[PDB]
Parts: sequence; structure tokens; C-alpha cells
Amino acid sequence: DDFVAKLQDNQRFRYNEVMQALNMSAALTARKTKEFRSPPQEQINMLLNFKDDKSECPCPEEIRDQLLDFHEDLMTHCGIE
Amino acid sequence: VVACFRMAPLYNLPRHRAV
Repeated sequence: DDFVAKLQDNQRFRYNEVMQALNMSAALTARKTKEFRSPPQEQINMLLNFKDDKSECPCPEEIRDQLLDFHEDLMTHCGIE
Repeated sequence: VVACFRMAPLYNLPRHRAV
């Protein structure tokens, strides 16, 4: 609940800054808004690729760290050291 | 164009669906 709520708020914010303006050059609009043009399943899938260090996801560092801590706690509970 | 804009981004979806 908390993770997806903060993710949704930050995604709305990122949307706002994405379509503020590109007066310098507007050729990058397609790549900048392909995120918001992808359907929700792929949206969450690519928002959730901060595992490992590929780091192509637009997820911010604090939101990444929250799940990185929750996953370690869950693995400790599951008994995977 | 219009098709992908008329697709609501993840933030518009109700929170339980996002969960």
C-alpha cells in the first residue's frame, strides 16, 4: 500500500515535469513519454527494475531503498541467508 | 497518439488495482 502510493505520487510528479515544456527541443518527447504510453503492467514492471545494478528504471533512490530493505527483511523471514 | 494518451497512466488507476 505505502510503496505503490508513493510510487503513484512520484509518477504523477514526474509526469508534470515531463510535460511542462521542451521549448529547447521537442524531438525527445516520444522517448520521455513512452513511459506514460506503456500499459500499466509494463509500467510497474519497468518501475520495478532497480534490482541488481542495471539502473535504467526511473525509480528514485529513496523508493528503491525502501523496497531494497523490505526484500531483505522478507528473505530473512523466509530463511534465505 | 490519441490511443496511448487515452490510456490512463498508473497514477490515475485506483490504489487497489495498483497494489
